[PDB]
Amino acid sequence: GMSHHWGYGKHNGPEHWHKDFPIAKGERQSPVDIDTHTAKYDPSLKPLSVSYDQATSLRILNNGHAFNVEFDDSQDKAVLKGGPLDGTYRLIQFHFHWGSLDGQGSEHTVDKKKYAAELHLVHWNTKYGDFGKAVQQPDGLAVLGIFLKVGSAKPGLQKVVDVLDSIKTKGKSADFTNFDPRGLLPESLDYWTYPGSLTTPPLLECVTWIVLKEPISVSSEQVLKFRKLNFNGEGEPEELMVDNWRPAQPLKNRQIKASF
Ligand SMILES: NS(=O)(=O)c1ccc(C(=O)N2CCc3cc(O)c(O)cc3[C@H]2c2ccccc2)cc1
Ligand SMILES: [Zn+2]
Repeated sequence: GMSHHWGYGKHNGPEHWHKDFPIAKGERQSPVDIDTHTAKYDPSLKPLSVSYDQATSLRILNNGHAFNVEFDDSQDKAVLKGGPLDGTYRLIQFHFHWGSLDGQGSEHTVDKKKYAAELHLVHWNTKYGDFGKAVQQPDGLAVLGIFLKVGSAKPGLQKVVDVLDSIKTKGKSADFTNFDPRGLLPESLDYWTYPGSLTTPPLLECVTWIVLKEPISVSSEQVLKFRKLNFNGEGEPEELMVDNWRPAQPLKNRQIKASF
């Protein structure tokens, strides 16, 4: 990806991605708008299982598109299973997408409603051995999406907010151990699910999306700190990292299922 130049600007944004990543106009692209009235309850959907008790965070990195909190996935620790998933998916990293204003920022939408941000907890199917091989499979990844709305502060997120000053620009990373992702989950695990893809290039169609119905609340100060990050690297013209979200894509031949 040393030649990648896609971004979220006017000249390299989502509308341009298809030129280097033709799958952008594929049959199962993400994100999508979740029409709550069209989504059908699926009684066969088993309960979702989120086991982050042994999660081991290692580092936080500004990759120029977002910031990723990375976990040690060399062992079966933080895993996602159940729900529409068959097998075990291991947590590798989480990141967010947010806007320049509270009225936008999420990638998925609910009845066209846009949230201030969206958290993505990325997991890969252990039957494929590693992340690189998993992304080449239709059921290689499971991403748990959680909407963020602005209101009361999320205590469990503050540790992330305070370390952002150390990774302001692209390429910067910082030690980030002992962070518990369980502090970022809402109370309920009710969710919608559908087959889709990564929302950033290479836009591979390797994701089973599980989007929680209940958003979490974060404070205006917390999201404000997110908006102080930079897309550019150190010593380059300052480009605030905001609106790093891809808009809803055509649902096409897909059905969104509800666990409730
Ligand atoms: N938004 S999302 O669909 O949840 C998503 C999931 C995984 C990833 C991811 O973990 N990686 C690795 C880091 C990376 C760096 C880039 O510059 C980039 O353009 C994409 C990624 C993706 C990635 C996924 C699959 C193959 C290669 C890279 C990114 C986004
Ligand atoms: Zn994402």
